[PDB]
Amino acid sequence: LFDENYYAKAVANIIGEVKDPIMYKWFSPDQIEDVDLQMGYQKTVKWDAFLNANPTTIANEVNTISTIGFSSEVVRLNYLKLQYKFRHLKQTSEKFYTSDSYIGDINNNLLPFAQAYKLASSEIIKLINHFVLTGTVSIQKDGKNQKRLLPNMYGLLNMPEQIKEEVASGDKDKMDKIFEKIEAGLSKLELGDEFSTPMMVIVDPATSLKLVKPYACEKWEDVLIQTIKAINNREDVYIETSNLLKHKILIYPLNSELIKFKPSKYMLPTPNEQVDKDSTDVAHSYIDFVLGGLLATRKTILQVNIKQS
Amino acid sequence: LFDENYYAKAVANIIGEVKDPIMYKWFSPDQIEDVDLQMGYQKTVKWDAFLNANPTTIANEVNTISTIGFSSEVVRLNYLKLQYKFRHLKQTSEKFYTSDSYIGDINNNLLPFAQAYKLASSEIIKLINHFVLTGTVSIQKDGKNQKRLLPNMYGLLNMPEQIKEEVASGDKDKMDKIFEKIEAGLSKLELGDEFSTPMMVIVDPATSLKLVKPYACEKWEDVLIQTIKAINNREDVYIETSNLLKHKILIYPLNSELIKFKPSKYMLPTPNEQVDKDSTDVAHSYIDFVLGGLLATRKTILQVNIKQS
Amino acid sequence: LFDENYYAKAVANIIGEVKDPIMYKWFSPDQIEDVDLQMGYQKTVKWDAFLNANPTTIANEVNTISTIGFSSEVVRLNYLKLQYKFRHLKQTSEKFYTSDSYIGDINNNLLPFAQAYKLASSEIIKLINHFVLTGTVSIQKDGKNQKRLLPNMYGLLNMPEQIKEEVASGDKDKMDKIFEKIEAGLSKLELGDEFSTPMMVIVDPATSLKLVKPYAAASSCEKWEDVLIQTIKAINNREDVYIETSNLLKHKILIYPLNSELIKFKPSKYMLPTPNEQVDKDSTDVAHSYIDFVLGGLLATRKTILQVNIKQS
Amino acid sequence: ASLLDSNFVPINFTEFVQAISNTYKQRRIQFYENLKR
Amino acid sequence: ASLLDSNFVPINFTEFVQAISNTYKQRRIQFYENLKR
Amino acid sequence: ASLLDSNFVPINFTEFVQAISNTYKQRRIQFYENLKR
Amino acid sequence: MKNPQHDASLLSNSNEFRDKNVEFFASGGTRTSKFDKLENHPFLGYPYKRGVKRVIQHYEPHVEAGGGEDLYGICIDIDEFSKTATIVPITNNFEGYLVAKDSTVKVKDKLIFNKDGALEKVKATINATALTDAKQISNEVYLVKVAVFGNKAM
Repeated sequence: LFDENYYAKAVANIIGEVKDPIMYKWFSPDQIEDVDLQMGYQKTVKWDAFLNANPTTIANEVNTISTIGFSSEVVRLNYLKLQYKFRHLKQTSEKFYTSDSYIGDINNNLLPFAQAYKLASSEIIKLINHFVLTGTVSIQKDGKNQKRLLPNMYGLLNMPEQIKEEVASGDKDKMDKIFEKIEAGLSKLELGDEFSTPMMVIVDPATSLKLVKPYACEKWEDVLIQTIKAINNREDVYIETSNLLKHKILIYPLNSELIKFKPSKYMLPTPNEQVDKDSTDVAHSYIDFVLGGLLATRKTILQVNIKQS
Repeated sequence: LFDENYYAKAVANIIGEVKDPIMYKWFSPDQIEDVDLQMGYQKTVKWDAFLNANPTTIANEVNTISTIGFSSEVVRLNYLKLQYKFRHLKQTSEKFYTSDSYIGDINNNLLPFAQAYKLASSEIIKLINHFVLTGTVSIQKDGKNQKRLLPNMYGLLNMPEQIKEEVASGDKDKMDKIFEKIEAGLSKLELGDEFSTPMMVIVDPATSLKLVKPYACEKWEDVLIQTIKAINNREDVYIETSNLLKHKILIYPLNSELIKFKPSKYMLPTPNEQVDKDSTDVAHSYIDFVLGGLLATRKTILQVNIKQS
Repeated sequence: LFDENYYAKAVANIIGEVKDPIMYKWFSPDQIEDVDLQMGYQKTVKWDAFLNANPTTIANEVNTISTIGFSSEVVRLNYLKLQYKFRHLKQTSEKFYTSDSYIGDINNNLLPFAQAYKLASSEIIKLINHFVLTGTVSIQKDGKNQKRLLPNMYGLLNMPEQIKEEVASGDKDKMDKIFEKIEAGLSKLELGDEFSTPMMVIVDPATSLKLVKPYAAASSCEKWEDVLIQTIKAINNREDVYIETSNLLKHKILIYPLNSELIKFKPSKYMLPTPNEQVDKDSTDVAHSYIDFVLGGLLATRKTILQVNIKQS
Repeated sequence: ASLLDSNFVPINFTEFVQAISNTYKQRRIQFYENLKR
Repeated sequence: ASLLDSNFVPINFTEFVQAISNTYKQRRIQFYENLKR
Repeated sequence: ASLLDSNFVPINFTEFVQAISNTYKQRRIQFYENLKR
Repeated sequence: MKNPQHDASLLSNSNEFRDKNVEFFASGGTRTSKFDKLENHPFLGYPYKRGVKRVIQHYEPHVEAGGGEDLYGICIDIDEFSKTATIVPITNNFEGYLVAKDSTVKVKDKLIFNKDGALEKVKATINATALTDAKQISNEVYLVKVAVFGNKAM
């Protein structure tokens, strides 16, 4: 294949230069598990057991014993296939554009296939990270003109049936009020028997700037860490800053029994076999990726929104 | 060569006793990459990609797909070649000055070639460090009588299109006002998607003396470190003091994607082949070095200047 | 490749039946040097030396000597890539058109790929020769609707800063007037220090027919051609003079040396027609193919080409 | 089948895509191995 | 690599184009060798 | 070609200067390897 | 110019991947089909991202910035070295950013090509709909994303 497909050879050679997605920092290694699918839906079944009565004492002869029951629950997950197209120089035309220590038309913004694919893959990975964090697909800083997605396709921020808190616009700069809302949400959290787990907090730059302020010789960040430690059995609490958010705070456990990410094993960018060729030196190529696969239990994510107006 | 040229052999033998430049502590290992040049300009091309629209859902038949564009930017960096000359005793004449515990004329201030070269190289290295930190070439404490340099030859302190804050002479001794200006500049910093990087701060001795003062059981240094951690995703913040600065504060990230240093591989002092000889015992030698090659992105350096009057 | 690309195999098999361009007869073997480029510009640098003062006599001791200076010139040559498309029958569909006497659809004007490519290449080579001679590209006999070309792209006939002579309409039939103009131009020629070089003349058929008349009253054992050859030998240091006829010219006379130091042709190595890898296929029996060719690359020193135009109006 | 293996030689585009997926999975595993908090 | 040499076996279209250019150059050289004005 | 490598025997001043540059680069790399902030 | 050849001393801050596509150098269209017909023609002037009209005068006919009843297509790319413009015929659908006359064009507004080849709010001989607001990119240059689909009867 490599003897025939120069583009496949180039992809195999330059696949290592693409940086790792930053969304991996938001999950534990056990929380992520790939699935084999491109587009469609997939049903997940979770089994449980419960005790029906007090246990039976085994003495002398007895036939009536307490029972253990079972239960099941089914959750549907949707997966969507998306594609992009990019232009590049034809393989046989690179010799006519190899300049001094650089290849490609500076005037016409034409690149070799390997560099074009690397840059496009990086951009697509950034878009995938944005979708996973926010649950929406948009290329604008406002967050508008969002692409319409299927139901059962949510991010960490828009997952339904979770603890939503809202800070009024009048208290947009009152860290005491923000922390009061955070404490209320933390109290409303329901971890059950899986409370002994590390916790992850994701904030925006303005929230981090407010956090590093003194607590009204302790900081709001230290107070928040202590409060979360009071509920997570004195375990690790990680704090992260993301520019993708705007006046939002996300708190969730890094436990595979509560939140599980099951992406398609084709989620990350993959070249398409089709290449558009003509009589000129310009060709076109396609990159595929797959979105969807976040699964969570009810009342395990705290989402705080600080209204600005 | 060593059989014929004694000066080359002496340089090879004594080159290992010259101390490393102190400017290496202002950069990360990946932020420096040598280039092959002595004098002239070099053009660097940076390629970028962007998404033109939302991705396209691949369902049923479709031929109109979203596109990914590409961009190029050309940056010109200038390099300047500079030289120094120094006097030394001739090798064949050293035997007549090889006294006890030293070699040379204390009366006439004459040294052997090896020692003269080592001392001259150390002085030139200090001058290169001064240029790299400040962007100007001068040998005076006042800073006047600066050598005129070419455009596109900038240091960390005079790099254009960066955040520049000024503290009024009325508040020249008010750490609260200085820190307010620092916060303003930190907010105006634009690290974009590369904010998760260690940060470096360079201050003058007077600024360090003011910083170690109590905050108005916390120190201004700790407050500044926390404030910078608020923006660099809570990563490492390094603080350095340089006697080459006067009432200045420099803050910048140690990220190779924002600030890069491409010095000539002949930047550090190198002997010249030409040696001046006559009938006397005094000879002259020349040392060459190259200046230039600092590349930065816009609005990624904070420069605070405290007016004295 | 030949086991998978029938079009490439056929082009390889039939490339030998295309005749050589006629532009080769207008240049010496050393005057033509290929360059490796398809589209863009290429720069040439020429160095010269000069004396600043009289030489210095070396006697006894002296430190101050006379100097020799240097200078340079830069010349930029542009190149352009052009393409043509043509329709033909598919390889697998030929057996349904292979008649007893020929192959192809006469009623629909469809040929096999080999013959179609040969004819298209011949036409393209004719166009290339016309461009090399005249500096213009057009498909009309009137010469209108010309393709707009790049600067620094000239032919032998439109090269700027050369010697131009015009024979008036009233004297269009007077060989004496024509040779008066030719002598004036030959005097105005400036070959510098390379004057001892062979010379080449290109004439249109009408002028060539005028050149075989007896020299003029009428003479014997002497022709206008011999008079012209003697006149050119008067300036080329009695070197060889060649005469060529080209139907592409019309009432034009072209005189230029065959010295590579003065006039040089640096064509691209892909100037002559070359097939394109792309072949348009469909569900029918008709396919399409593309041919590429590169134009440009003539360099000449100024005031070294004589161009005489005989006006008809 | 991983692109990180030098000896690996794919036969067709399907195997190439499988190798790409395996390479991405291995890179994720390596990232979690090298990650420090 | 030229089309005149029957031993030449092209591998790809780039080699084919190079052979075509070499054949054109060799034909020009032969024409100038055999030319006699 | 580095002055640190004692086996290096220069042939001319050009090679000597190249060795000096390589030695400076190696010293910078060693300094960054030994650096501990 | 499509890509002004100016050498700078700094790298432009372009790390954020959002709001990075509304640029003059972004040639072509936001959404492109394999079966879009593209024609290269000689041009006079600067018809980049503008409607073009054929001009016949001796040289072959060229194209230049224009609009109205004389519209022939839209210029989406320019090669300066060969002085050739890529044009999408008016009989072909197009979607991309084009030059706007002023910052008065809002979303959903119907647009017409003027004498200079710039898009302005409505008389319309073509079907053009603005998809985004007018965005300033230069001293007085405004770009608007517009979908152009064929002619408009009467």
